Amino acid sequence: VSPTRMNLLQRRGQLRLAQKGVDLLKKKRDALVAEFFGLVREAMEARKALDQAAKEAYAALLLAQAFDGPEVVAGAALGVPPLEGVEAEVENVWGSKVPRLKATFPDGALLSPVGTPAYTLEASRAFRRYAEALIRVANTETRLKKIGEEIKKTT
Amino acid sequence: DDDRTHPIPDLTGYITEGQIQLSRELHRKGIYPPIDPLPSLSRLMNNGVGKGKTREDHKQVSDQLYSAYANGVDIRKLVAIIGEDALTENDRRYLQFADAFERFFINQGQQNRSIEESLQIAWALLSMLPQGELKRISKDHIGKYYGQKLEEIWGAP
Amino acid sequence: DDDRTHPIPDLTGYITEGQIQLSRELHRKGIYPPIDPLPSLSRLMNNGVGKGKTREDHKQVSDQLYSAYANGVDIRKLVAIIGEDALTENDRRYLQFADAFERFFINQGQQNRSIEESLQIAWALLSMLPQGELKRISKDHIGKYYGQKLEEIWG
Amino acid sequence: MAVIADPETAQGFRLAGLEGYGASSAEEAQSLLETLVERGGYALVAVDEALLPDPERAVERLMRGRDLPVLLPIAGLKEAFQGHDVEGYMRELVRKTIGFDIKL
Amino acid sequence: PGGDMSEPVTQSTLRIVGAFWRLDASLAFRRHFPAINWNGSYSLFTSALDPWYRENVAEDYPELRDAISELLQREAGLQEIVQLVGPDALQDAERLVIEVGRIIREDFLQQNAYHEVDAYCSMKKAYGIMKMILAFYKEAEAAIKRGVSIDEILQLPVLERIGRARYVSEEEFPAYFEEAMKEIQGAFKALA
Amino acid sequence: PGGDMSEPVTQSTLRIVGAFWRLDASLAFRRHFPAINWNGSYSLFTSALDPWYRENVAEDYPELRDAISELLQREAGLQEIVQLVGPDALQDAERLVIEVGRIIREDFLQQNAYHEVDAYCSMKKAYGIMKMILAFYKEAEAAIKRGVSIDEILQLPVLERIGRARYVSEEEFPAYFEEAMKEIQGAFKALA
Amino acid sequence: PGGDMSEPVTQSTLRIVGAFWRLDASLAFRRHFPAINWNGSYSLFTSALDPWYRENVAEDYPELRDAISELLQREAGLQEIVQLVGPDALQDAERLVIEVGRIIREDFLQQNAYHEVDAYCSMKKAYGIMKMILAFYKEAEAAIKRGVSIDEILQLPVLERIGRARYVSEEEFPAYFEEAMKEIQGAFKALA
Repeated sequence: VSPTRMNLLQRRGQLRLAQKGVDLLKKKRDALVAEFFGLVREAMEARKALDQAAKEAYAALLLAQAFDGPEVVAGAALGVPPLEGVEAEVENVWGSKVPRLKATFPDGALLSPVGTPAYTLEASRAFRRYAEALIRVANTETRLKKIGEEIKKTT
Repeated sequence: DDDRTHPIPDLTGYITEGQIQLSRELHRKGIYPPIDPLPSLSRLMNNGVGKGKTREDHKQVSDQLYSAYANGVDIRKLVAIIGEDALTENDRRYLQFADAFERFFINQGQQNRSIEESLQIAWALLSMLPQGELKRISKDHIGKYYGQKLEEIWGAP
Repeated sequence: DDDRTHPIPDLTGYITEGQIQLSRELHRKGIYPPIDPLPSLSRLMNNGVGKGKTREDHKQVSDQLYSAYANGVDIRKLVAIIGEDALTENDRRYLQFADAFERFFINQGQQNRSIEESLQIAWALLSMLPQGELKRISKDHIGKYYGQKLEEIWG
Repeated sequence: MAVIADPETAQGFRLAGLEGYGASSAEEAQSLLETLVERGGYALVAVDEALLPDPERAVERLMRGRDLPVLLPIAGLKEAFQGHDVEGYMRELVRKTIGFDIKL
Repeated sequence: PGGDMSEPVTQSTLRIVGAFWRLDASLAFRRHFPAINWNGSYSLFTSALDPWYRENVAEDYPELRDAISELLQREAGLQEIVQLVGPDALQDAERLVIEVGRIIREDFLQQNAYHEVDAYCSMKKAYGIMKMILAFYKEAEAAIKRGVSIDEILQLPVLERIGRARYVSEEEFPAYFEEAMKEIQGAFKALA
Repeated sequence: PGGDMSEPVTQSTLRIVGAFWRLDASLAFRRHFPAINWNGSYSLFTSALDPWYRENVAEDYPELRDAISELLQREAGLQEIVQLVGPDALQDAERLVIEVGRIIREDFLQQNAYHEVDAYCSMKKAYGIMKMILAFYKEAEAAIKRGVSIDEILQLPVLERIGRARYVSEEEFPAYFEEAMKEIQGAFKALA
Repeated sequence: PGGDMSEPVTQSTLRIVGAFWRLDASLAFRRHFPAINWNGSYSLFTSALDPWYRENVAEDYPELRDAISELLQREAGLQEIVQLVGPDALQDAERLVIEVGRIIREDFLQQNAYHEVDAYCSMKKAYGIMKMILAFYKEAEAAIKRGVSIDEILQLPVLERIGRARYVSEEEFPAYFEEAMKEIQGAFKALA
């Protein structure tokens, strides 16, 4: 850059633009921090709900395995198909795409549709509800990580 | 060269008592007269306004308009990045207030406005903001002048 | 000081009919001859080119090369700030075209290329870009010369 | 999706439809987890706290280019019955995300 | 000398002329002619010539000219953020403005003096091009408000129709304008 | 003229003065008067004036003033944390020093030259205000170490008593100080 | 005067000299000597001395010199990405280039004028050092395709042998080089 008055004016304009950009980036970082602190509360609530969803399902499964018989539960588990309809849809957050998890499992594929081992079938229902509560925790955490890394990049 | 550090503007600032600065951005947006409120300044304004001359709510209304416009022009640039859906319920009020201010208070055309009409327009614009958020204005004037809609002047603005 | 605004080049440029400007950045990379195409200019080019003199497709190819090289140079300054991993496909195509241009068209060594060979190389480099993006070239010449591969010239 | 835990809850999850693995040591957990990472399939894995403390500490050089699958820590049978405060996990997470670790 | 606009001759000329057509070296470097710097140029004869334009060209021509100037100003305002955070960080409604500004710069302002047809341009042809550009911008904004992504809007084949309206002859322009106006209406209806 | 102190007259004045009271436009824009920047200002007469202060104002004056200076220094060091997160989401000890610094900035340094009683302030009044602030800070630190809530301290009317202390008339100030210096203790003893 | 090489004496000198050895104040502050800025320096006598080099030192000496220059250019190119994204984001192939550039800068370009041995260096000693560095680079490049971690390559003890090579006397250097080549080959053979 050769020393001229026009070049000096251009450099001062660039300095003003840089200062304006710094202020705008600070405002964007403040907004991102506000969103992060909004999301962390829902993350904590989802995790503490997942705790109870795990505990009651574990208790029901233990009761079913103990007082119906391990052989009865094993025979019931021998006709349970593995899940295959796992879906990972994508959603945008601040210019980044994140996966959201969902499953399309049909309920009627299991053997003995009538619940003669009632406690085993109830344990299966409890574990299905357990997974349906776990997916929310997974989605919230995978959003929170990306918000944190966006804050890092802005800083 | 639009330079405020040129000797002719520099020596003028040492002698005069303020300045009114025209804006090229407002001129290119179709606003006449393109007077920029933020960089302008009048040093002796406090002696000519108040009680016994013009109206008593002049200074507080001017200060509130200045602060609200300064907030709106700052929100408007962040709108372009983060979008309007990420804003709060009052940032959208300030963003609309800035546009309404630029479209009504400044862009007056060849009209001749008295001080009472200008104060009426200013109070109509301040009514868009929620009552009680006007920190610079005391409640005595708010209870007397707040509440008028801009649509009553929009019949012939 | 590599300064174009020095009084001697400034007064030379107002009298002569063009200039050929060398680039130190291209010289540091081993490119010979290090002729910078953007600051270079030929005022009397339009008199000696066209149908019946060299070929019918000279000026349009020259203009398209100038525009594409300018786009690549502009994209380089963007990837110097935001990183190359966030680019789209079009910016990546222009970025690769700029490197291919600098490595093949400008850098020729001591060989004596004819005008037809140079036009063939120019059309080979323009074939890397999508056909619809050649705004400055008429479709009549595109239908005749587009589609050449660079590997058939340099191996 | 698959869950690696104690055999009692692994087949209990298999009663719902998940591929439950019965493991109790970190070596088999690391081997099975890297086998699941290198293969193509499901993108969600649940690991007990008794096998792997941090899921990223085993895929720190494997998942940086393909971070799409989700590796989640989950509580074991004994841990779920006795319970714990999840605020410690969030206190660790906020430190790992913004670094300042101060939160209220 | 040296392209310095602080030259005393230029400063003395600036105070007496009514129009000031500042040229840009950067635009001439990239072979973008006539290379007029829009930000530094001005004219003081716009308001006086308005009654003539209404009678002789079109009734709504000054409104179209002011809309084009406003669009260029808005595009210039957004370029301070593109240089900061990149073009991909902007919203779709601002990327539309950026692409419309690029369209205007490439198609309307650019002119080749050595071309057979593009060397001369009448007023009505420029008015038709401005009308086409503004109609396309309005239809694109309406499509954006309906949830259409911007990438498939820019890939429409009607973009090549607008970009080559420069080289259409003066006597053939009244048919090309009417064909392109119907195509603009048709393209944004079947898309969404 | 340039705002910065690199102007030659300011640089020449810098080398021959013993005190320097820098005014800042940011405090003036926020209507914080006086706009004395306590970070950029300095004085070289403190050590020589220390013997006089301890005999005419109070024996503990220099250490009590250094405590205020240290408290103001600590508050400026946490500003890089408040830039990211809100001031409410911090540690109790970090919140307490921020509140004390705000109390100092808004109730001791600020003055109104046009006010009848806020335009003048003697040494004894400032010493009493600083003593009240120090006592409040010490009691609040003890309460925080006992694990009390932050909001139960900010609710107390002690904040209003210190806030109105600068507006107290000079002749009525000893009674105000005598009331407040034990009212703070009574308010802190009533808490759990 | 200020390091400003646009001053008239420097510009008048550069038009007649055939070699230009530019020094850097940045390298002198960190005690890196002789502090030659290898990016801004040039020499116009390189192409004429190649027939002398091809029979007085070795036939492949210009090839090794060009390889060293290319490695330095690649390191200088990668140093922008290193400081704009962080060293963790780089791939192992670029990390190898960065480390080899650091090794070259620390062990070949740097020279001590006061050391009793390092003050003088023959051409064949520099040729041997360049051969050792290029052999190490080739072996490390081959080891990357075999899946060897970059941390395993860097922690090899043969790195210190290259760094200490410039302190060996002229009489003892061939015995050092003859063993060091086999040491490099065996060290890269013994892994994976």
